[PDB]
Amino acid sequence: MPVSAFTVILSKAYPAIGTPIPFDKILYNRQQHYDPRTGIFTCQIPGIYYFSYHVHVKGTHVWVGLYKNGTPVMYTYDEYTKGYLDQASGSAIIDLTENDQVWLQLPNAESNGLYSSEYVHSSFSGFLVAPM
Amino acid sequence: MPVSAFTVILSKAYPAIGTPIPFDKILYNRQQHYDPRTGIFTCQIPGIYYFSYHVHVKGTHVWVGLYKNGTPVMYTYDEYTKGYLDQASGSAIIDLTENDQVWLQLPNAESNGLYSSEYVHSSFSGFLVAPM
Amino acid sequence: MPVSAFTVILSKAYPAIGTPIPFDKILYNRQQHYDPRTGIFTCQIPGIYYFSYHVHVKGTHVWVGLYKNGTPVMYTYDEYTKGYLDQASGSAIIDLTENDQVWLQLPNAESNGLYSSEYVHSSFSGFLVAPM
Ligand SMILES: [Ca+2]
Ligand SMILES: [Ca+2]
Ligand SMILES: [Ca+2]
Ligand SMILES: [Ca+2]
Ligand code: NA
Repeated sequence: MPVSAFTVILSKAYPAIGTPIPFDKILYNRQQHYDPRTGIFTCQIPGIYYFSYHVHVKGTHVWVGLYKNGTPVMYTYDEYTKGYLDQASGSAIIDLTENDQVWLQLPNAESNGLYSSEYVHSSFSGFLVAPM
Repeated sequence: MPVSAFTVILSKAYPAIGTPIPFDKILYNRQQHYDPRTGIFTCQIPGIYYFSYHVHVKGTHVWVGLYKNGTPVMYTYDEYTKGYLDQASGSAIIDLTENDQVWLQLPNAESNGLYSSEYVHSSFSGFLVAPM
Repeated sequence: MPVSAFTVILSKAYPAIGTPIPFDKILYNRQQHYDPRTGIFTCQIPGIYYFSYHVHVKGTHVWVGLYKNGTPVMYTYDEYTKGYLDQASGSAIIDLTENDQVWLQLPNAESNGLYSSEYVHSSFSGFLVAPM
């Protein structure tokens, strides 16, 4: 019965570093547990969730982390070969309680080549696997 | 109780563009909601589904889209560095109703380097997350 | 009611080939269905499971397979462009019965550039989609 899911896309490239990436294009976010203006997902239903993210790389390297309450729980890295775009993904099962927050963020200003556009979709998704 | 899931693999490289990619190798498709001869997934049970795809890149760039009823809902892109294969993935939560169709397709003839073989598996998967 | 999920990370790079990759860093493994010392996941609850893996490539090419009871069911490949790291992912729906085993393994010694570290996470995840 309990349901929570979302898939958001970034319409513009090179988000600011050291802060939640504000994916603004909504593909699905019916329960509104993800906030487009903050780029943060807030848990309302306790349980284990599955998160997945896909980023495109261009201009420079990309180092991105999946954060939980301000702490990085997973890092994904990919290097840019001059003149060629690349794509990198990551995913993880995370146990969440009410008010817990999850988001994506670029920790370092040097590896910030996160690319996205109307035709190249870097995205972020998540959904409740089992209520607990 | 309601169940719907599938994982299919492409046995040959470079599928035709502008049409559903016919993944022919079945890993799982018990409910038969995915059609190997059309490469189209048809919803029989309303609800939110999670789709995931993984493609290998070789020969030229790859631009692939996840389509819903003839309209692209997500694009994944990756460029081919001469002499080196690459791998790109994408995924999304999609709300579906009975008779809705979902598939993967290469929109452009110029970015059609979708590679696959008996030992390098480009795949397509999907499963019901929550009945509605 | 039935629940089974896990997400593990490899703390060191270049695991031994021809044997299960022993992901040692636990992100989630409450049901303990995955064994860190063997790198093998053993099914205790029959049903269809979804597995996902993400590897980073460095030094040489990477050819990795998702195995079920000693047989490869899916292969992912990615080539290393000298001086540039790459990232490759794969996923699949697998029907499992009690005592069935699933794991990741590098079949060939020539394509063993599987990289991982404290800041670059190659991971392996899986969870029960539907009990059967
Ligand atoms: Ca590339
Ligand atoms: Ca590559
Ligand atoms: Ca790269
Ligand atoms: Ca590359
Ligand atoms: Na990649």
